[PDB]
Amino acid sequence: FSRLDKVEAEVQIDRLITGRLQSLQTYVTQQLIRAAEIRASANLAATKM
Amino acid sequence: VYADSFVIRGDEVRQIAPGQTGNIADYNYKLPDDFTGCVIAWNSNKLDS
Repeated sequence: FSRLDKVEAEVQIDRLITGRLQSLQTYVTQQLIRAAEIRASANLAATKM
Repeated sequence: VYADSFVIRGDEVRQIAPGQTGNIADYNYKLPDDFTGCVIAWNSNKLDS
């Protein structure tokens, strides 16, 4: 924002913002898979109880 | 539609474009950030000068 012009730089930060959301998306996807696996084990634990 | 006309120094034509600083583009008149429209610039040496 500070070094160069405001008009040209916006797509630049858009590049940045896209990557961050992309990274966030990747992270949350992994969590779902792990949760599902844990859930299966949890159900098995219930059967063991 | 709005037409805003004046006469400016021939060297500093590019200061009309948004985001350019200085004195003729800061202390006199400046465009907004999200400006829509365009400017026409041409020489006046036979008539005005």
